[PDB]
Amino acid sequence: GTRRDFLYYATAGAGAVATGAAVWPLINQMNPSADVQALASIFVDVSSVEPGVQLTVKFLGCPIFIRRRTEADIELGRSVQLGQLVDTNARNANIDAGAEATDQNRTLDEAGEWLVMWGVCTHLGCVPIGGVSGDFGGWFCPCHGSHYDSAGRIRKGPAPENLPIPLAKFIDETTIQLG
Amino acid sequence: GTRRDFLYYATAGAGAVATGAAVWPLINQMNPSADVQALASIFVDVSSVEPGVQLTVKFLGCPIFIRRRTEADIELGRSVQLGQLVDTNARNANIDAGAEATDQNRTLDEAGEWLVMWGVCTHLGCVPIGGVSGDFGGWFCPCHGSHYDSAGRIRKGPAPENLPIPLAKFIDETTIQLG
Amino acid sequence: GIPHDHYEPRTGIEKWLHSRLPIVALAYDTIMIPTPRNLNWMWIWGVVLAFCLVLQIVTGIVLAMHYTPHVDLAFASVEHIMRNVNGGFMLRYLHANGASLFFIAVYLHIFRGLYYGSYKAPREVTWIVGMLIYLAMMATAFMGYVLPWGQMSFWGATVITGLFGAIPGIGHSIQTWLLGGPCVDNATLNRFFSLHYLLPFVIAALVAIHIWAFHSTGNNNPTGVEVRRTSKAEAQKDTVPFWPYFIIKDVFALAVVLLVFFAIVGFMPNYLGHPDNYIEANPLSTPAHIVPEWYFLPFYAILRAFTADVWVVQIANFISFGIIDAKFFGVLAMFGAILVMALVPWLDTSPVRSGRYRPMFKIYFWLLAADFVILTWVGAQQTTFPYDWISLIASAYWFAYFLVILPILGAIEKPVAPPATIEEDFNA
Amino acid sequence: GIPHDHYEPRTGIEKWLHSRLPIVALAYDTIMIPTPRNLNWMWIWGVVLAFCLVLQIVTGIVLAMHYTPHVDLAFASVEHIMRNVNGGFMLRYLHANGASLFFIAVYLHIFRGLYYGSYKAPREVTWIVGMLIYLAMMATAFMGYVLPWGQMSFWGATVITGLFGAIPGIGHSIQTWLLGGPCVDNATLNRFFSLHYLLPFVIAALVAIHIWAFHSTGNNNPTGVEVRRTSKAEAQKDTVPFWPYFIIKDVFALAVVLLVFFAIVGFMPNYLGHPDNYIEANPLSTPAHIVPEWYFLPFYAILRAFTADVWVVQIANFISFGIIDAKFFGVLAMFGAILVMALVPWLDTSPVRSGRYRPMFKIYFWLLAADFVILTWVGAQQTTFPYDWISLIASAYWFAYFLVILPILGAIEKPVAPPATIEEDFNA
Amino acid sequence: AGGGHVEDVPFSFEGPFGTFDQHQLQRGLQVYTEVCAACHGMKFVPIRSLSEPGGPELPEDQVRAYATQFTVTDEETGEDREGKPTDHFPHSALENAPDLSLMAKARAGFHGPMGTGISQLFNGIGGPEYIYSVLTGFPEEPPKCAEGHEPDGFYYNRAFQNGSVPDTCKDANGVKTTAGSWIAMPPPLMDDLVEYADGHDASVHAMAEDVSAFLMWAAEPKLMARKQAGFTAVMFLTVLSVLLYLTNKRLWAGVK
Amino acid sequence: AGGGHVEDVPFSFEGPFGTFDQHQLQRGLQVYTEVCAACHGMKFVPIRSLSEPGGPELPEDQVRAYATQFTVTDEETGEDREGKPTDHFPHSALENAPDLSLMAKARAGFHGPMGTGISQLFNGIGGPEYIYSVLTGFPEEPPKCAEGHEPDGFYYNRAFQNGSVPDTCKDANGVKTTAGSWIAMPPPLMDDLVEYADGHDASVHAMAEDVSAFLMWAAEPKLMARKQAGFTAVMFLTVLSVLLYLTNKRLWAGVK
Ligand code: HEM
Ligand code: HEM
Ligand code: HEM
Ligand code: HEM
Ligand SMILES: C/C=C(C)/C=C/C=C/[C@H](OC)[C@@H](C)[C@@H](OC)[C@@H](C)CCc1oc2c(O)c(OC)cc(OC)c2c(=O)c1C
Ligand SMILES: C/C=C(C)/C=C/C=C/[C@H](OC)[C@@H](C)[C@@H](OC)[C@@H](C)CCc1oc2c(O)c(OC)cc(OC)c2c(=O)c1C
Ligand SMILES: CCCCCC(=O)OC[C@H](COP(=O)([O-])OCCN)OC(=O)CCCCC
Ligand SMILES: CCCCCCCCO[C@@H]1O[C@H](CO)[C@@H](O)[C@H](O)[C@H]1O
Ligand SMILES: CCCCCCCCO[C@@H]1O[C@H](CO)[C@@H](O)[C@H](O)[C@H]1O
Ligand code: FES
Ligand code: FES
Ligand SMILES: [Sr+2]
Repeated sequence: GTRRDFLYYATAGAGAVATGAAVWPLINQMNPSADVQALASIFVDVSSVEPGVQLTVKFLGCPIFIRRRTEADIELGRSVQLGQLVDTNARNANIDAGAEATDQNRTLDEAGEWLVMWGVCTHLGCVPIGGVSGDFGGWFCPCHGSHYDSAGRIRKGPAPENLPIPLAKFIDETTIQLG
Repeated sequence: GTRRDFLYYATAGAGAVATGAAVWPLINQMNPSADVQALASIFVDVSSVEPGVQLTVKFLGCPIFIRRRTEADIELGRSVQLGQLVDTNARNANIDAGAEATDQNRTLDEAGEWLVMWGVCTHLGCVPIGGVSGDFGGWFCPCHGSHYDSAGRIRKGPAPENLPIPLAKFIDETTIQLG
Repeated sequence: GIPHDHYEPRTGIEKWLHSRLPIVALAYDTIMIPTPRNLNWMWIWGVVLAFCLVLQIVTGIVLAMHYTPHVDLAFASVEHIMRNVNGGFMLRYLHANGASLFFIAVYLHIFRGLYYGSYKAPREVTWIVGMLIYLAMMATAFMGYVLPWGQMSFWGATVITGLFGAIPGIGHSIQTWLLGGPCVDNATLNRFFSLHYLLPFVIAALVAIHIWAFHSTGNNNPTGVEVRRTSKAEAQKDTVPFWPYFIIKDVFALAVVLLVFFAIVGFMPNYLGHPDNYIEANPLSTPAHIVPEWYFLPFYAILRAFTADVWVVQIANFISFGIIDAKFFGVLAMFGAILVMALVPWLDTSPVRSGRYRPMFKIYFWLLAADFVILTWVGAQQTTFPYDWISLIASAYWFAYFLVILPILGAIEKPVAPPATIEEDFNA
Repeated sequence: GIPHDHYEPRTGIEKWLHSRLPIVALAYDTIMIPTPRNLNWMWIWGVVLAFCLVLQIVTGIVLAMHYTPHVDLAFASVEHIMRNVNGGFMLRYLHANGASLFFIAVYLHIFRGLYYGSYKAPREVTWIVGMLIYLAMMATAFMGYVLPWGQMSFWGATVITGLFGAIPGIGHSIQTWLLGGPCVDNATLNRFFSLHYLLPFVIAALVAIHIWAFHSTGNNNPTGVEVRRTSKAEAQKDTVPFWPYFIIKDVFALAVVLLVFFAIVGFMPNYLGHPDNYIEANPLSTPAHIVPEWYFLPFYAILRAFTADVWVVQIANFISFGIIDAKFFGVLAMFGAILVMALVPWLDTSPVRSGRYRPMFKIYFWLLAADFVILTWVGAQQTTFPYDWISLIASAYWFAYFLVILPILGAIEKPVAPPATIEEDFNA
Repeated sequence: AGGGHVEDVPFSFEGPFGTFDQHQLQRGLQVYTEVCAACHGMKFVPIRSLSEPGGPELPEDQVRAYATQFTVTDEETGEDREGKPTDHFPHSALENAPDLSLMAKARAGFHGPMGTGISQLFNGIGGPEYIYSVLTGFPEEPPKCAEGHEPDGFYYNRAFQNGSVPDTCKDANGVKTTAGSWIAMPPPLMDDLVEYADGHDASVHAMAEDVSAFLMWAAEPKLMARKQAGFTAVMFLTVLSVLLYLTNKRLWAGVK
Repeated sequence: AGGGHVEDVPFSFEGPFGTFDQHQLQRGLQVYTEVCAACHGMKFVPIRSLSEPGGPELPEDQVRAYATQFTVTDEETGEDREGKPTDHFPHSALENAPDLSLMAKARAGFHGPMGTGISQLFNGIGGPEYIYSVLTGFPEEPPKCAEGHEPDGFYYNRAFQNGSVPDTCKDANGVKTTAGSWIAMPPPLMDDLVEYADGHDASVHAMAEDVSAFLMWAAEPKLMARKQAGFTAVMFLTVLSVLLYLTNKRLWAGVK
């Protein structure tokens, strides 16, 4: 009956498991190795940054933008209404995940002078060009034409979201701890 | 007649030449590149070498032995008669190519104290072990068992020739120019 | 398949080998296949592609003897090849420009097939195997371009691995797995080298099936009329053996193609390249004039044409509850453009094989060819007006041709009668 | 060309595919070949070898994603694999020990053939293709061992490239060409990586011809009696189809072989290795206990057995006016030992295929098997007395077996009658 | 950003039969050492290549003396020493001064029309023309739109297109009005800044063209060898193509 | 040179079910830091691996504090700074002190018999046994044959086989008489040289075994994971082999 039919299943079932156990390590070896996963934090000296200067710093193999925004940059950022944004989420690791993308929720300080964010376009990862570039007085990504405003919020192009803001906080008057 | 027969020869002959011109650069790229062919000379400080010490130095990507021979080493080397050697050529770039492998023709100086030679076994290129090793008070190559004497002359094993002596001369009391 | 005479061993060495391993018999039956007499100059690109694959492999292997896949050494090692290795400058330029020649050949090869109905039954398998080869070539060519570690190398790798990050749910997982970390670094360079080496051998295996596929069915010809198979007498009137008649014509055409190719490599080796890749990779800045390799421009233009403002994107976003945003739509559109071209045997509903006898088809085909050149051109332009519209109109026509025109054309068009046989067309 | 039933398309997808590309028909006729019923457990090593080639390639490709072929980084990059890459320690040990399993399998595979006369007509082509694969394996395995850049890696590469320097006249040119300089350095490491990657694909291509060769003639069996081919009735009494009867038996044997193999790799992964290769390459000193990889030891013992003192070497030097010295003689002897094994179809003059029915042959064959183990053992000993003599006697017998015993045996031996058919032996 | 106008210099190395002028390359090397080297490095150019054929081809003793001026840190020793011909030129002394090893190939001077690339097909990529234009394109007075808005530490250059530009120099859409933009490199040249031994003129024009040729050789040292190979391959394939045409023609005669 | 005798230590990590003793590895790390680190480095061991499972498993805050004691030269900055967990242990401070990262695998303590290799098949390679024997094998008196011939700056060691030996210690064929030879490493251990916090004894015997275990983990940090994988793979293939045996047997029943 079904006694010799079950053997041909049990044999094949064991072979499938054995194969899967062999295929997974061939895939998982390409996932981040232990030196990469050993994520590290850094400190950035900021005493030399005048208003209107963008500092670009490497962190975990990617750029982080630390811009001391000018008066014009700050005014423009606060003038945008929520309903005018492509992406209304703050994308800010330092506050609640549901926070709104107001200019206040995009800076580390209450005065809104220090804009710290990943300099990694949310479309396909290129690095947007700063120095008040683009059509919204912010950043322009030259890879496919995304325009960000003075708070790093996406306004135009294929990119779906605002530039993410990492965990960042002033440790003292002049030092930010990223991560 | 023979008008289309010559074309089929000329066509094939042209194709053969064109192929040869294409195959040669695929072979010649593996030959030493310009950085390698740009052979360079070096200077070795020797003031620190006492008798019985072998200094091993890298030159053109290979070892050069500079041994200050002891009294026993020098006496043993001069006691060997030519007819007892496997290889009777001096293998010395500093003198005539046909010079005999006497102990005098194997050293830089007339006193025979300074033995400078390529530390590259003439069998298959391993580096013989010094410090008065082997069965002839010289060097022993552990790869296939060649024995060299106190003047670096091959005496036993598969190696066909004495260890070659490069172009070498004392620039002053304490410096040898190799090459 | 076609009626023909078979091999017979003559020399004593041949009789010995044939009774043990009929490899000579296989080479004979392969190289002596009866081929339609009326093939024109558009049938040469198969041999050109074969040469390119061999050229790339031998020059590739040679370059790998002197190249170092490490971020601190990769760019320097390529200059070491250019400056120090005997003939290294020429082998490097041959491999780089050879990739361009490789892609010029496929596009002509593909559009030849699309015109003459070489994808229609019984040749579906040849076409699908071709599409697999084409994906491998692009993936292979992509990874090759990353190896010099210039600015275009580094940021192109960021973008192209980013495509997979656009997949909902699992996209970020796949991207990290491809990257080996949070961002493009040394782990990425090391693995792209291994995969760049592997894939040309996979392409070679596919080409063997590709060659096996159209040998089983026989080559198409400009008339779309199949060789008569009822007897050897009339099969021979429609055909001549591949060797020597078509070997020499192909080798001749190849010599002319390679004559031009070697003039490019010898006298303008950088015309088809991007100057910004002679600048070392800088992970903290993207060049302003970043542009893909020319053979990627049509698909690049398609992807970036679909921004958040495009009406069809906004419908997709609404219907998909936000899952399909502009980012994912452009990736779907780019790979979708390739997919619809793979499905063309089942979208072209006309029973007439050759487009030579399809009056309406000719119009829309040459529009597609023109569209493909246009798509290449807009790919290198900025995304401002009017180029943004030119790329939308061009993208729209590409999908319309395969998905709308071709199905409709096969149920409306009145085709002209083709010749009775290949022989009739040849004598004419 | 054994009588058997042929493929017939059944599913609609099969009828569709079979009329375009008969790849399913080819797999059916391949996997259903009638194979002799009486194959014993010595016929499994072919499948083991096939698995090894796949195992080495997939673990190789994976390892190549994390390895750097540069002298300053190679050794460090291998430790990066061992310590940091997910599962890297296991993939490294599988690739290294996998080479050992690969060579255990060939030696059993070869000696199976040597016992049962699987090299005799009509199977000459299979044997020579096997020999080409064997040469490729050694060259492949050699270059792999150089890649970690340990002490054994560096000095083995110096010695093995030195073999080509022993050729009179042109030897030094070839050696410099292989080295890329005067001595072993980075240029050598970079090119060995490229060739180590390429050759496994050539082996795979050779294996395809290897498989094609014995499919054309049909597998040998322990009796040496060929399958009856006069009708399907009696061909089936001598055979059963390869699938399922011998597929499952091979997969079973493979599972048992891999059970043992994974116990070694899991619990004693370094037993078959040399500890000195965990020491970084030092180009200014040779380890005292340098010894080749175990699968090279028999041929290493042969080469170094022929010193200047050996009488036959001294005759060669005199007759050759000094051209053939001990250095070149040992290289000729080493490659000659492999060459005489390649020529064994034309040196064994006996018409009886299987050694099972050759009483005198059994004696001299098992001495050769014992000699091979002896040769392996002396390879790891010092060159002092008595090992120098043991290696001369062992080397002498290897050449005597192929060049003297086997030709003489075929004109003296009185063989036993084999069975009438495969069926008779199987039922017994 | 965008493309712009470069001065079409007639360099000797242009054209299929173009070749380097040996004396010009030597003058350019003198300019680089005495002017550019203060800020710019050439970390990919081996110093020994000044002797190689197809370049300045200086005697090996002169090149050995030239290498001496550099202080190189030996890799094994770690202590400073004099330079050898086997060393590369040093890295850029000025951190933001880009390396000039491949500059003459990493810049395009000819663009368009409408991004069709036909301009490069006939005029070349235009890298040494661009370098020349930058060295030449420093005007004494800036454009009127930035008379009181010049960024401090920057200088207007006609040909440089990747620099910042004051707000008063942009149109209603923010696109810059000026032909060029502001570059961080101060004007490096000035009439008779270098004293050539043979008395060759050292005007800004001459030095800019001479050093542009040197930077072209440093980027493409094998330029002449590449063309020789091109000619050879073209003559081979020309002959082979003709022979293959007659063979193909004389074969099909017995068919059609 | 040749092989020799090592003291067969019963290490916890030996055998198919053998595993590291967490506290022993910590003691060995203390011995390494206070004694061996003065001369020996471990340039292939990441400092962060002291936290990884299957090793000493120190808390990540302790490892961060531990890394501080090292002065590392930052790659970009080039200036010295405190060590991080992401740094490797330093190179050997003493130029001729070999790196110990892989020492426990780069040495074999068990050899023979008659070069058959059966000893290693049952007793292992014996690297940590060898290391232990060297740390243990320093006798107070040298062999009688070298009472007045000891090289200055060297020390007799029972287990070390690659060292020089006086002429009076060789037989008529020049082979050394002594069990070992003279090593350039002075005796590193001594009773209660280290003060273990938990009061564990710090005799030369205990410290030599503890630091040998630490050096085995540093060479094979994934040792425990490798064996776990072996068991799993062996259990899979055992079941699969049994199932494949019954399948193969029940199939051929309808043939023989
Ligand atoms: C390395 C890439 C390729 C090689 C070496 C190659 C090779 C060839 C050759 C030698 C032929 C016969 C001569 C000719 O018609 O030109 C051929 C025919 C053909 N190929 Fe390709 N091909 C490649 C890529 C492709 C691609 C990308 C496609 C389609 C997407 C494709 C589809 C076809 C078709 C439809 C035919 C006509 C077959 C027939 O007439 O029966 N091939 N190919
Ligand atoms: C279809 C086959 C191939 C294609 C289309 C291809 C394409 C490319 C391209 C476009 C580049 C960039 C060249 C440049 O930036 O100047 C490249 C680089 C490279 N490829 Fe390939 N390749 C192929 C086969 C191979 C193979 C089989 C190897 C084997 C080792 C290889 C090795 C390399 C190496 C080492 C480089 C870096 C050196 C260089 O940039 O020229 N390639 N490849
Ligand atoms: C990667 C290396 C190899 C692979 C994958 C391989 C594979 C195979 C397989 C699967 C078979 C059929 C089953 C069997 O008879 O065991 C076979 C048969 C055979 N192979 Fe190999 N083999 C390899 C190397 C070699 C070598 C090195 C030799 C000889 C020097 C050789 C000579 C033979 C012979 C004589 C046969 C018997 C053919 C017959 O019975 O008609 N093979 N091989
Ligand atoms: C017949 C096929 C192969 C054989 C016999 C073979 C053999 C070997 C051996 C014995 C080693 C030394 C391992 C050690 O010292 O621990 C090695 C190293 C290596 N091989 Fe292979 N190999 C094969 C195929 C491949 C392929 C196809 C690749 C790449 C695609 C590859 C990549 C490597 C790498 C990266 C290493 C260095 C890492 C290591 O030492 O484990 N191998 N190979
Ligand atoms: C391990 C292997 C992997 C992950 C392989 C992935 C292969 C993916 C596809 O090949 C199958 C892909 C190459 C193919 O898409 C169909 C191309 C048409 C992609 C076109 C492409 O190119 C760019 C490029 O080249 C750049 O360089 C400077 C920069 C780019 O941004 C501006 C792009 C880019 O935006 C796009 C869309
Ligand atoms: C680019 C590719 C090239 C040039 C490939 C060349 C391949 C040559 C042959 O393969 C076909 C060769 C591997 C094969 O000779 C028949 C082996 C039996 C060689 C045996 C071999 O091993 C050694 C070895 O492993 C060592 O390591 C520690 C050290 C060695 O010195 C002591 C040797 C050695 O003395 C010999 C003879
Ligand atoms: C290096 C070993 C090479 C062995 C090659 C070979 O073909 O083995 C010969 C015998 C076959 O036994 P048989 O048919 O003489 O019949 C007699 C069988 N009892 O095989 C065996 O004895 C099988 C096991 C051998 C493993 C060492
Ligand atoms: C079929 C024959 C095609 C010949 C193409 C020749 C293209 C020559 O191109 C010229 O090459 C010169 C030297 O490389 C460059 O300096 C010029 O800018 C370029 O126009
Ligand atoms: C088919 C079953 C084979 C089982 C083989 C088990 C081999 C165990 O081998 C043991 O492994 C230990 C783990 O490191 C080593 O310490 C021992 O030295 C070694 O003998
Ligand atoms: S990558 Fe930044 S916009 Fe496409
Ligand atoms: S290499 Fe020195 S003896 Fe063989
Ligand atoms: Sr010009």
